[PDB]
Amino acid sequence: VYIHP
Amino acid sequence: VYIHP
Amino acid sequence: GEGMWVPQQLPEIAGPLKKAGLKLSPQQISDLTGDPMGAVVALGGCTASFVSPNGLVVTNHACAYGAIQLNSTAENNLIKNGFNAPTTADEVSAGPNARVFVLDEITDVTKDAKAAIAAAGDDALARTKALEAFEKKLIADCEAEAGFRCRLYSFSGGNTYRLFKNLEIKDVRLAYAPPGSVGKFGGDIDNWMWPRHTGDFAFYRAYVGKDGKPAAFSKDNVPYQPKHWLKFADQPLGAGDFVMVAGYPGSTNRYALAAEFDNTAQWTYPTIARHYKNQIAMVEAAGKQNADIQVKYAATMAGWNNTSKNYDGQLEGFKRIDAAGQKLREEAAVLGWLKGQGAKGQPALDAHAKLLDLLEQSKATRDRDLTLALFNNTAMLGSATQLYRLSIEREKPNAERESGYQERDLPAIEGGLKQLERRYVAAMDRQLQEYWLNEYIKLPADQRVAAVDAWLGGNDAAAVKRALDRLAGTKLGSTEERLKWFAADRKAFEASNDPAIQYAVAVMPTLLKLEQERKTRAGENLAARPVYLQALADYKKSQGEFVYPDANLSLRITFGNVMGYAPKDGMEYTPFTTLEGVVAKETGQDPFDSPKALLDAVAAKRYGGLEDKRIGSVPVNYLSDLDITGGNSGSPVLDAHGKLVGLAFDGNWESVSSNWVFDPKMTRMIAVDGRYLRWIMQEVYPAPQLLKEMNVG
Amino acid sequence: GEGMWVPQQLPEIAGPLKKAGLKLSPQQISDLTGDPMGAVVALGGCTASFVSPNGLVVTNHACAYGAIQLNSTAENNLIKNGFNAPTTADEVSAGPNARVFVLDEITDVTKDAKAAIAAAGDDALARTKALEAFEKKLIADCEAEAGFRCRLYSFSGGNTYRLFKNLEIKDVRLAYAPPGSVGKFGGDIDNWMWPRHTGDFAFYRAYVGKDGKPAAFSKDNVPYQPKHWLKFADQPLGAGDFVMVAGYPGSTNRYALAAEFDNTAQWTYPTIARHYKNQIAMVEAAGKQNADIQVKYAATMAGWNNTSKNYDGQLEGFKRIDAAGQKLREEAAVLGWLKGQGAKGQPALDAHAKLLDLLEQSKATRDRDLTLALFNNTAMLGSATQLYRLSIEREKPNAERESGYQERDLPAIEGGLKQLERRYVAAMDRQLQEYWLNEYIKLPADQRVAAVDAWLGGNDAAAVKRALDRLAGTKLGSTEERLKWFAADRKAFEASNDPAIQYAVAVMPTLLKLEQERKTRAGENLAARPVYLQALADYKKSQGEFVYPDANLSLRITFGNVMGYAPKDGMEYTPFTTLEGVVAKETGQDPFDSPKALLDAVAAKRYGGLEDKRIGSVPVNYLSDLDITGGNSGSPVLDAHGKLVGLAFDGNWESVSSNWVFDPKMTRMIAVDGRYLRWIMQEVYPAPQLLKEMNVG
Ligand SMILES: [Zn+2]
Ligand SMILES: [Zn+2]
Ligand SMILES: [Zn+2]
Ligand SMILES: [Zn+2]
Repeated sequence: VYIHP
Repeated sequence: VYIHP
Repeated sequence: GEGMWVPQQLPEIAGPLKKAGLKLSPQQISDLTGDPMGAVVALGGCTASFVSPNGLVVTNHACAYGAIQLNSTAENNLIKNGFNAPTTADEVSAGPNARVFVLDEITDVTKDAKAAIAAAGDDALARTKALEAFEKKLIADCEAEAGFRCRLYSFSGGNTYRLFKNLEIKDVRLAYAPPGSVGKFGGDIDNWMWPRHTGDFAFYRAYVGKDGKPAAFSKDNVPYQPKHWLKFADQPLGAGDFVMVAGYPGSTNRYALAAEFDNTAQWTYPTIARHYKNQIAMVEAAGKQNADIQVKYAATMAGWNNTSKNYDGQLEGFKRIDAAGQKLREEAAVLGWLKGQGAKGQPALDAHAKLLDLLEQSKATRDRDLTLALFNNTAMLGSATQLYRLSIEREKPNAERESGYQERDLPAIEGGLKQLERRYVAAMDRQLQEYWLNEYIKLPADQRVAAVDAWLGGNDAAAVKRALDRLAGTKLGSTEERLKWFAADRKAFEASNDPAIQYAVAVMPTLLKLEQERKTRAGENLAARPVYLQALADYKKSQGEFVYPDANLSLRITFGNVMGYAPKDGMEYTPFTTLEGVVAKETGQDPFDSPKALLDAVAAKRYGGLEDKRIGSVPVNYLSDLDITGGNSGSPVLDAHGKLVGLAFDGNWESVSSNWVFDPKMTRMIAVDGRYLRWIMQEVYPAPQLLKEMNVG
Repeated sequence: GEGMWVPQQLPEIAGPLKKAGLKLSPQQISDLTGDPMGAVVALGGCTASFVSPNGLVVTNHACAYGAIQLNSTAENNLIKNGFNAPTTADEVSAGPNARVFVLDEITDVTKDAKAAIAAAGDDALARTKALEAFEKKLIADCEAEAGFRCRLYSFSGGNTYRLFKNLEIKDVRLAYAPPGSVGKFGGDIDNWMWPRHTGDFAFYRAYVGKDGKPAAFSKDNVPYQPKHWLKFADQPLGAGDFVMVAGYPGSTNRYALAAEFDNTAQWTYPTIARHYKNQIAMVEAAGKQNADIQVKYAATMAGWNNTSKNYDGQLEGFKRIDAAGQKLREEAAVLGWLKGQGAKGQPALDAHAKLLDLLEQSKATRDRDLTLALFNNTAMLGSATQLYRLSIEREKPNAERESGYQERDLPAIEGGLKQLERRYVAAMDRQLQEYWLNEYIKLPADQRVAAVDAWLGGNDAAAVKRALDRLAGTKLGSTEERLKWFAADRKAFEASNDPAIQYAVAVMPTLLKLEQERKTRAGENLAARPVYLQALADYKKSQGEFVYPDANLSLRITFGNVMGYAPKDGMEYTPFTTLEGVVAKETGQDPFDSPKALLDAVAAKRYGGLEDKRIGSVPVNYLSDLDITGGNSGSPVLDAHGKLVGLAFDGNWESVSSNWVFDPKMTRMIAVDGRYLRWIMQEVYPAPQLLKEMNVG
């Protein structure tokens, strides 16, 4: 999912 | 493969 | 779409055919000895077709495998390396039992057939014997003309009988096979799967004598000159395009009772697959230590792998589509629908009740019956029993001999005893005897055979290991001894001290009574089955559903269009594969070890004038919604104009359960594209002589 | 297609935007505070958008997952059950550090920024401090207007600097979240994968004081009234349709040195991935036995899963596309091109060499640096070291405090100390300390830290146990105690007998030295990086290729069209998934356990007026060739007319390597369809009030 790493 | 069983 | 249409239904599928895109007249497809249908042949278990005026025949690699294996040794393995006769003098025999059957005539014999059955009266065993007598007499009349083999086919449970008369070509020779890394790329991993990347083809040539009549193998025979042969397509086959297949599907079970389905799904298929896998593991381990075993058993192994995977697939497909529940539900609707007709529908209901009863009778001994049959199909027991039975039958006039043991059967028997030399290793067969003895002693008491207990004298490891050592003394492990017994008489068997012949003599009475039990049930089936199936048909018709008979090894036509399918939400299988897809699977290890010439040509984009623009490459395999099964391997795939665009070879994973319950969404043929045949023969394992012969060189 | 375009490149992409299908003028999109762009906000490790004049905000479930977890307990688990506020009074706070940033103004400050840096001369650390002084002055001036937060960004390696000013909303409340079996259907099995079936959405509401000015949480605050908000599409999205996304992607590394890629692929990603998986296993095992550990570590556990799996995916994609070779060949080309220019190429070559020197400096201590930073990131040692650093910084005038530790940072620090209450269990944290302690002991002598070796007093399991038994004595496990220390002065920390604080005090001199090394390195990067990057840019422009800056957490526009992709020969993913796909994945266990109302509505085909006739169902997710990354989660997906058609939420498996090397054929955004949002809020977990507010009910 493209949340912050 | 459709040879005879 | 769905439908294994007999050619006598052509009238009825004429408009469906034109709508799907066929551009020949249905009348031209009706001419079964004409252009192109007269090019399609039966191999006995596979289909093939003529592709040149000089007797050239194309089929699947999987179909020629037996013949390729017979001609292979550990030092010169044709399965691995391929085969290519630069001239016809270089062609080697496909074996004494290979055949090409070219259709001559079909006649309807239903009225006489069911009259002969009726004349037996209300007796089950006599009913079978009556049909047997009628069949033999009919075949013998049909076969009076030299060079022809005939076969009686029962359709739709005994509702129709037709006699096929075929020219029997019995000098078949291998002309070409690609290396097994092409013919069976992906091996058992890719078998019954798409995406597929398999160049599943091979070529035979058919021979006859100088007089032009059929003849067994002679260096003086010449190529048969067929009246009709197929031509490769000049138009590129694409997604959506019309395709049709004619060929010889073995058996379907779409009209079975639900109980028959439940029996197969819960007991038959898991039992067999289990036994097959066990034997695979055994032979696979011995194969690694011994290339003679590996090559001599490679055909048997391909058979166990193929069937056991197919059954695994079918079991999964039943779960995926609730086959159990569909059979249940349709059975309820037919039954419901029958009694809503009081007197009129009462026979069908009697018939159902009886069929049910025969299934129970059959179920009663099924572990015995199967274990015994598989035990008696090991090489030496199979030989000794078959050969003892022959000596018994030779004592009766030929008209009264059991089918399979008549004079017309002798060539096949003697040929099979010869071909076993290339498929038999004593050390390996010992372990399969052991396997089956072990499975036998595991059977419960009901389910045993008196004669086998007695011969074995025990139920433990001790008994087994004595039986094995006893049987090690048979002389039948050599071809010359098998043929000696092939001609010997009954008394000479009964005097013999050969341990495997002694077994055969000890059990024949049992086998004979089992045979009699089987012929009794079949005689009761003979009366019941057709009445019920006429009813299932009558109902399907009123539901406006497709009505065609279950496959029974006779000639069928299926048609439809090139298309993929959706195995899962969010995905689609495209109709084609390509050359690049082959190299992307390369691992350098069996079974993904393409020949270098193939890796190199694909790297340099050597497409040989065969690339299809719509896919950017030479196509390899494709999908379509035709309706095929076991026996259709090798069938020509014809386009809109009756030109050759491929060969049928496989089904996708989800399709195999369609043997019992047809699923249109997940049922596809896999075929090898004609252009991939040509590519391989141009760029990878060249055969420019055959290409030139087929006008594509 | 490829490109994370900054707003200022809009003139350059207006042609391509119209050809792809945008029907709005690019001028309308150029207005960043207008309709629709002004509806887009930063969260800001995520993106979101207003969708109501009364401050309602939509984003992903993954974005709101921290907020949802903060409001959950073992007995009342909103992650598992979902949350719905029927009235605005029912909305719960999303936590003290939740933010919505609404864009107010962008300003180019490149000239002044480069002047400030140039002023420092030849010293590397002075270069870093000069830029820091410039940034702090600039921000302080910008944040003079109350309620606003500012951020300085560097683009293309220091070639361009822009300041963004945002209205900073400080009171964000949770309004709706679906059950986690919808919001995160498929869990970590489906994460980074297509086919996907995930309803990744949730809603917040932004609040401000009655005066209109931003305020921290208060029952007297009222809904913010956005100038613009988005509207749902009235036309159905289909395959090939134009889409665009505007959002806040975090970072990409497409312009890296081949050596920086090599170290990331060989050391960084496998190292981190491994540490993350180790910690995941421990916490999973602990949560299985303890439902409070499970809920408290849920958000941490989602991040460790997401990032570890992303790294595994990148390492696989690098191998798929030979990324190591593409970087080496491309760099060879750049360096050759520069050498072909003598004089004027020399500075980029010098810059290249210096970046390599810096990479080498960094590598020398990479294990010590990483392991120390992670060890100090456990909850008690993270809290102690942060609190103690603050106490040191408070002794300086504000303008001179380290960023992160100024007055403007106090609200966040304090919020983090309270939030940790819901994310902390001592028994779990002790196992995390133990893991990091055991990893420190495996470091070689040259990667050790004196202060940690001393504090340990040994290199064996007994020293580790002692260290843990001593740290168990800290009182920092309670919120009120962390807040005491938040206000306490330096001397007080240096006096204390709390063992977590004594740890901080002992390591801090070392932490401070490492930071100076990072600042010195960064100072030389400030000189070398712009010079090398300008040269890459100039090279790619001379090649034709696309020039846009790496992601840097600022606002970007990407655009393209709905489409699937071909993972391998013979198959394609379709662009949409459907409701029946969700149900086909049902197992009744986590993570494939949809709510019962979803299973019923699908089985009953209740499509709620949202069915797309072209796919025969209600769409769930879709694929498109947009260029997004970490930080775009929650970004709105707009159609040809600027209407909401979905939310960005993931990438397919093959796409994730595009962070380093972009692969057009396999790089797709995964988005949740607006109709699926609406469907769930109709038939599954109902929110009639928000649908009416939006206003599609
Ligand atoms: Zn035509
Ligand atoms: Zn002899
Ligand atoms: Zn329009
Ligand atoms: Zn205290």
